Amino acid sequence: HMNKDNLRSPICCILGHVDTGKTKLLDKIRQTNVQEGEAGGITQQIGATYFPVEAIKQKTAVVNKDGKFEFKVPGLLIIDTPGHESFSNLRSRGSSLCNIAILVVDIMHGLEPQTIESLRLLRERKTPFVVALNKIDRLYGWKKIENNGFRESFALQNKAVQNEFRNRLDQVKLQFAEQGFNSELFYENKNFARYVSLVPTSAHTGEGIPDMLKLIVQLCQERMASSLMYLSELQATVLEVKAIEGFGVTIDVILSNGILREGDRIVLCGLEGPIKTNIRALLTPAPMRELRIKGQYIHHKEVKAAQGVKISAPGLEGAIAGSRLLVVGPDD
Ligand SMILES: Nc1nc2c(ncn2[C@@H]2O[C@H](COP(=O)(O)OP(=O)(O)OP(O)(O)=S)[C@@H](O)[C@H]2O)c(=O)[nH]1
Ligand SMILES: [Cl-]
Ligand SMILES: [Cl-]
Ligand SMILES: [K+]
Ligand SMILES: [Mg+2]
Repeated sequence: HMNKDNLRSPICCILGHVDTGKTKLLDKIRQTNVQEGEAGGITQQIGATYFPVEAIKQKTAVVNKDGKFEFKVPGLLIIDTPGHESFSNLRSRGSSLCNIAILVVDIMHGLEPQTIESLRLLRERKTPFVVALNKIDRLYGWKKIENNGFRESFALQNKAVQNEFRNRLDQVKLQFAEQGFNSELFYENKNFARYVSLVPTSAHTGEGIPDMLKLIVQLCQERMASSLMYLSELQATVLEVKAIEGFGVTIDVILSNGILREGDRIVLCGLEGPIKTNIRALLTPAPMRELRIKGQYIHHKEVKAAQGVKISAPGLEGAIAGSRLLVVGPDD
């Protein structure tokens, strides 16, 4: 139950209007270049990256120099989603999977239609979230300290930069208020339960990202339901069905809760009806790497939620994306 083994890694979504820098932020954290790789210059699928709590500590050290801050989660599974208006469905699915979220707003553009759509998803599903005010490097005469906490860098800026920041921030708060949300700059926020925290960030310079990370950890630990900190009954969802060399037809699955084990008899839904099979191989990508991206896999005898995993099993042809996955126990 509330044991410290059986701890669960929560799920965080990233949602936002097109080209606001979701994938870019993820690339900056991962130290990867998925964004350049994307065909057509757009994100068209749900992406999963697992972040061990160690990496989060290391990346939040600058805003946690004293070391006061307490990390209770073992890790965090982070879900990239499409921003283009066409993919409402995938945003809906991703949102359906997450426990908490990051809503990315381009500080230069403010709230845009898919920002509003995402806001409806978050509000309707009562998902705790913070807002990343991205692309602060686009403030006129912004001067950069790489991977710095926002407040430290902001203190260094000239008064013109600070003025323009406060203008754009004020406009964004007005916009959120028009959408029925009270929002606050994160260190100015006194009602964490009811007011949305705003984190200024740059995906290019990495500034404000430590603040964002420590804030999503905070979301997990103080706004998310406490039971979700621990593993309960198994829940898993199929993201994708693809043919992989030497593994045949495989499925990309989000393990939301519970534990998946090699040899588990599983059932999922195909076009015609149910598919019953056995997990032959339980795979994850390397930590800090996309499940979608092709790389050599790490084989597991078991995997604990929440994680993005690739399952190799016979007879997965016809599996449907978005279908839940169940484990069948030996006795009837
Ligand atoms: N100057 C600046 N440019 C950025 C920043 N973040 C992203 N960009 C740029 O904006 C463009 C969009 O980045 P991208 O990561 O594809 O956004 P996205 O939100 O994932 O886009 P999509 O999934 O809705 S198609 C890229 O060209 C990227 O270089 C930032 O913090 N500063
Ligand atoms: Cl919230
Ligand atoms: Cl990657
Ligand atoms: K893009
Ligand atoms: Mg993207």
